[PDB]
Amino acid sequence: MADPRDKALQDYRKKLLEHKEIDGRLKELREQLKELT
Amino acid sequence: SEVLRVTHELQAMKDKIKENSEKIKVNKTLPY
Amino acid sequence: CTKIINADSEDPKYIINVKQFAKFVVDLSDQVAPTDIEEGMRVGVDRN
Amino acid sequence: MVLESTMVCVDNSEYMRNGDFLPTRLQAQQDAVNIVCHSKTRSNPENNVGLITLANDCEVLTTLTPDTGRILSKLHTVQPKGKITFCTGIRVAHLALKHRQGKNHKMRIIAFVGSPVEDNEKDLVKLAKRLKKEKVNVDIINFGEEEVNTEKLTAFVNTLNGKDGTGSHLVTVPPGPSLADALISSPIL
Repeated sequence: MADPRDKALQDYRKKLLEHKEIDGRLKELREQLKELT
Repeated sequence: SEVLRVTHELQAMKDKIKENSEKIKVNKTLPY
Repeated sequence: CTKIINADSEDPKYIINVKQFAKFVVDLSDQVAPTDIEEGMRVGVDRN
Repeated sequence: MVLESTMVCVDNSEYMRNGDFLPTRLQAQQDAVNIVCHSKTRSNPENNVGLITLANDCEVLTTLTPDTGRILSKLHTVQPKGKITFCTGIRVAHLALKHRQGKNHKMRIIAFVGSPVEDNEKDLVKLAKRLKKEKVNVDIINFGEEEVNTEKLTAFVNTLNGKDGTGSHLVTVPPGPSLADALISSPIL
């Protein structure tokens, strides 16, 4: 309760950034292995 | 997970396609 | 004997017209430097 | 260094879809893998690995190989649908092991007995009575479903030993969905 949803918001943003990195990896590889195949 | 199926699982074209191009190249005999 | 109708620059491949037989694409033997061989000169292509 | 090959009986039963150790159970059979043998080659780079399913009379998805990409790739598609099979499942692995190269390698079967089996009482006659003369090793992993302690399955190692054997052990990790550290640390192997 001490944090005014600022540090928690930053941590959630970092988690979303990791999720976005995973999504970008998926998007890149789904086409890279497609091209290799 | 997703990557392990792609890091070396799949992505094998970097080895098979490499080899396959090797034989197509090797058969590029000098005369034409 | 055979003439050379082109010498692909930066690409060791050459194109020659022997005389009456046919044309071909030839590689330059190691014994002869590419500079010594030009366009239009007569080359000593070997059999086989 | 390693006087052994490796074949695994990765369960595929219809019951395998369950939350008992993690996400959907099998999601954990896959879990050790990346260590289910990743540790085994964490040994001299001459170990051998395998894979065998156990549903619908069971097929074979990997032939003994000092490679892991194939085993992981097949593991990705192990959809659970069907009644578990045994005895026959173990004999298929036994034959496959016999067809192993580098005779110096000893045998090892890690049995991920998950869903319940239908084996009768005196299955020992074929389950274990051979491994001695065949000098085989079998390991049992009980993916929960430990019905009345599954003394039926425990009797397999019981038939093992007779003086010395059991392989590592017939470890039945508790139904507590802790993790695979129980299949990572517990296995001194």
